[PDB]
Amino acid sequence: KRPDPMMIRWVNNKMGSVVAVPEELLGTHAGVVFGAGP
Amino acid sequence: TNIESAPSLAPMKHYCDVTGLPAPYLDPKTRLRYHNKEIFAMIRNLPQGMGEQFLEARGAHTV
Amino acid sequence: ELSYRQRAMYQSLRNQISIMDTLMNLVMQFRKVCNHPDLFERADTSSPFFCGHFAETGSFLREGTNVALGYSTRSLVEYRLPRLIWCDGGRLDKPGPGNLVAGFRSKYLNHMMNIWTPENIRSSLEGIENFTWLRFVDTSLQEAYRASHTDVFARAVDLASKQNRLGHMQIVYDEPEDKKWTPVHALFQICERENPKAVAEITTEGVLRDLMNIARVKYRELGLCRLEKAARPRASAPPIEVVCDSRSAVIERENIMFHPAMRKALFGPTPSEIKEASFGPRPVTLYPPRALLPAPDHDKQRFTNITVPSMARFVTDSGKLAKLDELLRELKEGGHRVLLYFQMTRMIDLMEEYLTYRNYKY
Amino acid sequence: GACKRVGRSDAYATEFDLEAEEYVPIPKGEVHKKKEIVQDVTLHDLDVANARPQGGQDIISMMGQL
Repeated sequence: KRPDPMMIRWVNNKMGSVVAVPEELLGTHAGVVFGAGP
Repeated sequence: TNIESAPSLAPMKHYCDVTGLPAPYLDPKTRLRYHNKEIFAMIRNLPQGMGEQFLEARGAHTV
Repeated sequence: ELSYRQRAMYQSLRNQISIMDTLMNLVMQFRKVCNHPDLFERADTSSPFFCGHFAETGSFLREGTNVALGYSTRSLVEYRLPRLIWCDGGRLDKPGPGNLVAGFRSKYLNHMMNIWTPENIRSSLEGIENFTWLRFVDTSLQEAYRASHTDVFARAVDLASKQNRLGHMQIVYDEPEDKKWTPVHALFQICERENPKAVAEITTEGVLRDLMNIARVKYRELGLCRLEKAARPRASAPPIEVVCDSRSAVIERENIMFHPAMRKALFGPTPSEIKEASFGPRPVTLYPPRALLPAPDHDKQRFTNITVPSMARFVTDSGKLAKLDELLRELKEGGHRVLLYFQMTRMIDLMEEYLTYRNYKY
Repeated sequence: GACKRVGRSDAYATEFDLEAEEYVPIPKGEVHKKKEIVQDVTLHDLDVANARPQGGQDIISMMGQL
């Protein structure tokens, strides 16, 4: 299985919250906020 | 070099195979271009091989 | 007792008796409607009468598996104009040979002798001259010139690309030392810089927020977004068209009646644009930032007058079935799930649909 | 800055045997023409033109009502 190239995932539970970013989006403008721009 | 011309890219005017007048129509059956219902009637009543004889003047005969 | 639907059918059958005072077939179809009106003429997805031309399919067998659905819908009211009027300068605004006025008048009245062009505004921008206020209304000479020339739809799309920043300043520039700071180039934008709405969005208990939402909350609480439509238009039509035997007329029909930029605004970005906007190295703006078509007020009817039959009607449309449903919902305590007998075979099939709606086992 | 499509030139009329197209003869005159036109407007035409977007600028006007 592989995640959708265009969708960023937020998930929250008892341990708190994480965001996970497709490696297809790192190196785009969308990666910059995660510290992984062009 | 005796190699010295090429086909046109302009689209081609349509003329009546019988009478050379402008032809709106192309007969599906005999592949002749014809001016009007009078010449379509005549074209469909040609003797054997005369349809090819009209295509030969256009250089379009079946061979 | 018969349902109102059964009653209407049964009445139309006894209208046939006016000829006859086929009776065997009549009494057999009286028996059908008394079983269920769907045995007589089954209820189906329905719509208003359509008062328009369309191209209908002539053969189902020759259509094949792959087919192109063109948009054939056309008005039967069919207004025929000569191209002299509709195309060749009988329209005053459209320039061409034989309309020498229109091209001149377009340039001079919209650009040269037009007070809103930036070269004209800039001469009046000062003192007590007529554009003196422009310095403080938060708009450029370019934007003033745009708003004077684009129509209210085009301006409304441009207004989608804007931010309520003067409302955010109300959140931020708040202390007495902020002196209600406002950009001097936005000085006259008074009511935007101060109104209760922006603050009410931000408070932790939304008292003033709720008070401003009452009307739409009440509307949805009443379920009027979900209640079945009690009426619809009985006939529906497409717009009237000009019929003019010119290619330009056909082009113009597409430009106006199926206007691309309006449609693109309503329905928003295409899938390729969303990809290009998302994978690029830098952000990029989209012609509309979003689909600007409103949400429909009715959650199920949306933007169409098509109606779909329902199992609720199905039960109640037969008086027997309605009565049977009431007693089955207590005989379930006894069982007897298939202790039912029918004089008609198709009635058994309808009962399978009812039972599966009830999820009752056979 | 006005321009108009008059048609397709009928030298192309036999590109196909049917196309939904308006074939017109090539212009027989000079390709460029210079004409003196005396144009009249009124101050009211200027008012109207400055008060509201006019003609093909105001397409949404087709809805009528407001």
